Amino acid sequence: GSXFLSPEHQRV
Amino acid sequence: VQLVESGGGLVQPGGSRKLSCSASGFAFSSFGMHWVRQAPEKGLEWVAYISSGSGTIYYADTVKGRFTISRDDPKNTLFLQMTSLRSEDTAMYYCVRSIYYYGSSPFDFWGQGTTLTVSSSDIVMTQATSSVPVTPGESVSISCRSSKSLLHSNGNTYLYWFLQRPGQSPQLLIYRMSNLASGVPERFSGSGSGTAFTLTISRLEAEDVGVYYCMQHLEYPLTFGAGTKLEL
Amino acid sequence: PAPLLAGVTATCVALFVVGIAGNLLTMLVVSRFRELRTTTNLYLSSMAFSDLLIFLCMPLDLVRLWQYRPWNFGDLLCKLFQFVSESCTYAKVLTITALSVERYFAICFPLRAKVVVTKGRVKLVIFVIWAVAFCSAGPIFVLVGVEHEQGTDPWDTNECRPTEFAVRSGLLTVMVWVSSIFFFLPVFCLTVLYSLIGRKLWRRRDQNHKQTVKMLAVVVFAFILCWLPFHVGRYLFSKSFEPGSLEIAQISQYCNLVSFVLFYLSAAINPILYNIMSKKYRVAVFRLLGF
Amino acid sequence: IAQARKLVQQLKMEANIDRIKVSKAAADLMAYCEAHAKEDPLLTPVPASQNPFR
Amino acid sequence: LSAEDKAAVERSKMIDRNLREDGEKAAREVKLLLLGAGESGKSTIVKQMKITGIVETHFTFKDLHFKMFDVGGQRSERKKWIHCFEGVTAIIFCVALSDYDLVNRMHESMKLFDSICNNKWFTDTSIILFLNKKDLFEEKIKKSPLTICYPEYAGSNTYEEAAAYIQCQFEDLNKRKDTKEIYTHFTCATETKNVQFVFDAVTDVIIKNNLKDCGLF
Amino acid sequence: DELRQEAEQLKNQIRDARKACADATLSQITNNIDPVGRIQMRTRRTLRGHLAKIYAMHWGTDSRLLVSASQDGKLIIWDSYTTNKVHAIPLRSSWVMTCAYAPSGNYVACGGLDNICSIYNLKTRQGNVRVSRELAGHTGYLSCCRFLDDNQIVTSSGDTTCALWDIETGQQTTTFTGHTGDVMSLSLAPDTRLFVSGACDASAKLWDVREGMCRQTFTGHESDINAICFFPDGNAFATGSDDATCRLFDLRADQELMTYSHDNIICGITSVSFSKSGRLLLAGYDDFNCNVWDALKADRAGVLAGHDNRVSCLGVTDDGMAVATGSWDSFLKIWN
Ligand SMILES: CC(C)CCC[C@@H](C)[C@@H]1CC[C@H]2[C@@H]3CC=C4C[C@@H](O)CC[C@]4(C)[C@H]3CC[C@]21C
Ligand SMILES: CC(C)CCC[C@@H](C)[C@H]1CC[C@H]2[C@@H]3CC=C4C[C@@H](O)CC[C@]4(C)[C@H]3CC[C@]12C
Repeated sequence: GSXFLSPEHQRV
Repeated sequence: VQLVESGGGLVQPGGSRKLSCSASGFAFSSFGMHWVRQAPEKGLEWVAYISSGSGTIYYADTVKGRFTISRDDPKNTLFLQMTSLRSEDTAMYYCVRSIYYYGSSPFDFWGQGTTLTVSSSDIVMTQATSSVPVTPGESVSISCRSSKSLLHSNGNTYLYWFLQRPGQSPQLLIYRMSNLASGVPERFSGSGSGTAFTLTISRLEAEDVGVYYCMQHLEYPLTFGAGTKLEL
Repeated sequence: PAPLLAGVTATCVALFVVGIAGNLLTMLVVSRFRELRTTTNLYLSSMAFSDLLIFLCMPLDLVRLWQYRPWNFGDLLCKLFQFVSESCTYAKVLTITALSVERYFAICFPLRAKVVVTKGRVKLVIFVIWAVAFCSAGPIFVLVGVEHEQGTDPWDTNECRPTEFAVRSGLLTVMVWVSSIFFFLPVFCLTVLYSLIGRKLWRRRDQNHKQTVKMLAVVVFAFILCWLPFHVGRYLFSKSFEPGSLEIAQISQYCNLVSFVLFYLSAAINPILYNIMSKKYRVAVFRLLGF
Repeated sequence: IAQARKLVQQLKMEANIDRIKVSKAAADLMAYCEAHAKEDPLLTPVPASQNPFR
Repeated sequence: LSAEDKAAVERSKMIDRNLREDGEKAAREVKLLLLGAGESGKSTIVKQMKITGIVETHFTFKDLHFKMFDVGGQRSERKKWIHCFEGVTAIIFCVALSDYDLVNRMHESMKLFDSICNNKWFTDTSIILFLNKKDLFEEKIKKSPLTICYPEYAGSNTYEEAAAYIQCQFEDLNKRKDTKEIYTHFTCATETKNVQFVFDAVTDVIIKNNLKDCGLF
Repeated sequence: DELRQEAEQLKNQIRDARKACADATLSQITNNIDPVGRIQMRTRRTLRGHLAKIYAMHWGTDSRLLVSASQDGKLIIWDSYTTNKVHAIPLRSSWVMTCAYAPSGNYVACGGLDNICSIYNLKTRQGNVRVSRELAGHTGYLSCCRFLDDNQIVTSSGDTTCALWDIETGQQTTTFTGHTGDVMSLSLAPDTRLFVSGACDASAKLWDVREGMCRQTFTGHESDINAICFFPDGNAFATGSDDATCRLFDLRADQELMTYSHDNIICGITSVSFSKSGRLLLAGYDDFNCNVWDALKADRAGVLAGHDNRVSCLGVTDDGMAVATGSWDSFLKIWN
C-alpha cells in the first residue's frame, strides 16, 4: 500500500 | 486374541491406582479401546474410551476429571489412571476392543477383568424383566427399551446385545440390532422397532444361562440395560 | 494532474484483470492436477492467494487516490484494507524468498533436497510465512485510522491516513524502517542464491542453462524494479511529515503513485514470471480451458 | 505339427453346434431391455429421495 | 449427524495419513528400469549390488535408495505393460559389444533400443546406456572386422575407433534429442565406477527434473 | 499340409453356417424402438487417496464397497456412500494390473507383472488384512481375475492362457488354452457356468468352467481386445478393442450383432460394462472421456468427461444405481 499524502500538508 | 488386565486390589478411599490391559494376538494399534466396570452384584457400566491413534477420548460423567485413559501402541498396553478413588468405584474393570469401519463388529472381545476394591440427557436403556426361569429347548425373547430412538438417519439402529456367562466376561451376541456376531450360533436373533427391541433365543442350551445386557452406541456416554437373568 | 489519474486507474484495472485471471488459473490448475502439486506450485498457490487479496484491496486504494478528504467508509474498513494489503505484501515477498530458497536447495543440492524437503516441511513454511506477515503488519491497526480536522464536522474532512500520534511519536518512521527489512532481506537472499545457482549451472557446462540464468536475472530485476520505488516512497512519506520539507510534498506523492502502479504490476506479472516456462503448467491450463 | 491337429479338432467341435437366427436372437435382447427398463436407475434418472448419492 | 461414523471417519483419516507418509517415502526412491536384449550384460550390472516376472533390486549408494526393475523375465507383449514404467527416473540399457559377430544380435539390440527410446511413454525419460563386453570386444575386432555388422564402417579394427563408432550408432538412434539424453558408459572391471556412473547420471537427471519443476528451463 | 487345409476349410464352413442365420440385423429389429435420449450423469463422489495410476476397480455385491488397485503398492477398499477408506492393503509387488472383490465380500484379489494372484482375507480375528493365498502357476502377467466363490477364482494371464484356481490348495484345477495372444480380460457369466476371455489375437473365446473347453470363438475385432463384459441376460457379451470400436456378440447366434464406433473416436477402449437393464453400454476410452452407448440402436447416449487421464477401469453396481470410473489421473469417480 503506497503511502499517499493529504492534499493539505500546510503544517501551519 | 487375548486381553489381560492387571492393577487391581484393595485401595483406600481417596487413593490412586493404575490399571493396565496387555493386548495380545491382534493389531492393538488399529482398535479403539474401552473400559467397562461392573459393580459387585450389579450390571455393566461404561467408563472411558480411547480411539485408535489416541485422537478421541471420552469419559463417563461419573469419572470425568478423575480418571485418565492412555494408550501404548508399541507396548500393546492400555492404561487407566484412577485418582481420588471413592467406594463407588469398587467394581470389575473390563478391557474391551472395538474397531469402527463399515460392517465392523464393535465390542467383540472383552478381557477377563481386574477387581478393584475401594474401601470405605443420557439415553436410558430399560430392561423390564430381571430374571426369567427357562428350560432347555424353548424360545425365549429378551426385551429392551430405550428412552430415545436408536435408529439413525443412515439406517443403522445401534443396539448391541451381550451375554455374561457365570464367572465370565460379557460376550457380544448381536451388533447394530440384527447382525449376529462372529462365532455365535444362529439360534440368536435380534429385531427391533427403533425404540423397543427383542432378542430371541430359538433353542436353549446349558451354555446360554447368564445375564443379557443391551447397549446403545448411538451417542456417548454408552449406556447399558440392567440385564436380564436366565436361569434353569 | 487531473488527466494522469485516468491513466493510472485504467492501468490498475488492466492489472486487476490480468492478475485475477492469472492467480485464479494458478490455483485452479494446482487444485485439480496432481502432477502440478509440487513444492514450487504450493508456494505459487500461496502467493496467488496473496496477490488475489492485494487485488481485492485495489478498489479501496483507488478510491483514496481518487477522493481523499471526504472519506467516510469506516475506521475498521480503513484499518482492514491497509492491513490485509500490508500483510499480503509481506507474505508475497516472503514467499518469493521461500521460492528462491527452494530453487537453490533443489538445484545446488539435488539429492539432499529429496530427503530434506517434503510437503510436510513446506506446509509449515507457508504457515510461518503467513503468521509472520500478519504479525509484522499488525501495527497498521495502531497507525492507520480515520481522523477529522477541527473547523468542519466529522464527515466533512475524514481522511484514511496514518494517525497524528504516529507522526508526533516516531512510530511511522520506525515502521517504514522495519518494513525495509522486507526489501533488504529478500533482495540479498535472491541475489546471492540465484547467483550461486547460475555459478553452478555455468560450471557444469548449453542454451538451456543460458535461458535459466536469463530467467533468474529477469526475476531479480523485476523484484528490484517493483520494490525499490515502493520502499523509497514510503521512506520519503516518513520524511514528508517532518518540518522543512515542501519539495518532498511533490516527490513523495509522485514516487508513491509510481510505486502504486509498480505494486499492482508486480501482482499481475508474478504468476506469469514463475509459471510461463513450465510446460506442464501450460498444458494443464490448456486442459482446464477449452483451447 | 501337433498343434494343427488340435486346432482341427477344436474347429470340429465349434462348427458342430446349433445356431439360432439373428432375428430370433436380437428379439430376445430387446425383450430383456423392455422387461427390465423400469429397474434401471441409469436409464431413468431416479429422484434424489431414494438415491444414496444425495 | 453421525455416531460410530465419526470413528469411521477418524479411521479413514488415520489411514490416508499413513498413505501420505508412504507416498513421501516412495518419492525419495530412485526407480530404474533395466532393459536389454538378452542376459549378455544385465547379469553384470546387477552383480555388485545387494538387496518370475519382475526382479526388483534395492540398493543404497551415498545415502540414496535405488530400486532397479529387471523385466527381462516377462515373455509377453511389451506394449501391453510397458506403460507401467512411464514415471521411471531413468532407463538402464545394456548392450554387449561382442554381439556384432554373433547371430544380428547387435542389430536386434539396436531395434530394441530404438523401440524403447522412442515410445510415447518415455518421451522425457533419460537412458543410461551400458556397453558391456569391453574386454571381449577387442579380441573380436582383432579376430574379425567390424564390417560384419555395420558394412559402412570406415576405420581400423582397433578398440577406440570401433567402440566410438558403436556408441555413435546407438546415440544416433534417438529421435527425441530435444527432451532426453543418453548417458553412455563402457562397462569397466572396476565396478565402483559403474555404480558411480549410474549415481552421476541419476544426479544429472534429478537436477534437470528439478529445473523443470521449478520453472527454470 | 493334408490337415492344415482342413483348418482353413472348417473356418469357411463355420463362416457359412453363421451366415445362414443372419436373416436380419440387430439395427433392423430395433429400428422402431424409441431412443434412450440424452443421458446426463453428474459426478457424485470423487474418491481421492491414490498417489499413482489406478489400474483396476471392482464393485462389491452389496453395491456400496469397492476395491481399487493403483501402481503405488496399495489396495484401497472404499465406502462409496461416505467416501471413507475401509481398508488400505500394502502389496508386496506394486505392479498390480487387476483387482477383484469376492461376491461374499470376505476376500479381495490382486495381480500383475509378478505373475501371482494374491488373495487377501478381509475378515480376520485380528484387525489387519492378511494374504490368504498366493497363486503362482502363471508364467505371464495377470490381466484379470474374477471370483466364483470364496474357494474358486478364475485368472487370465499374458502367457495366452486362463486358469481356474482352488484358493485352499493353491493349485490350478483347470487351464484354458487356445488363445494365441495375451489374454487381457475376463467376464464371468451370471450363472457362473461360462466365461469369456478377450486376448491380443483379436478374438473372444467362450469358455465353460466345469469341463475346461472353448465352446465358441468370436473374431470380429481388428485389433487387440482389452475389455469384455457379459450382458445381464448372460446370452451376449460386448468387447472393447484397440481399434476404437466396441462390438456386441451373441452366444446363441455365434456372431457379431452390432458395432459401436464413431468417426471422432480413434483411441482404444480400456473398459466395458453394461447397465442393469443392458440398454446402455459403458465404455472407457484413452481420450479421457467415457462414452455411453445405446446397446440396442448403436447410438451414443452420452459422454462422461471428468478425468484428466485414461479411464483405465469401469464398473457398474449390481443394483444399477451408479457407475464408477477409475483413471490414470489417480482418482475414482462415482456417476449417477
Ligand atoms: C533480520 C531479522 C530482523 C529477521 C527479519 C525477518 C524475520 C522476521 C522472518 C521471520 C520468519 C522468517 C522467514 C520464514 C520462512 C522462510 C522460508 C524459507 O524457505 C526461507 C526463509 C524465510 C523467508 C524466513 C526468512 C525471514 C524470517 C527470518
Ligand atoms: C487474509 C486472512 C483473512 C486469511 C488468510 C488465509 C491463509 C493463511 C490461507 C488461505 C488459503 C490457504 C492455502 C490453501 C491450500 C493450501 C494447499 C496445501 O497443500 C498447503 C497449504 C495451502 C497452500 C494453504 C496455506 C494457507 C492459506 C494461504
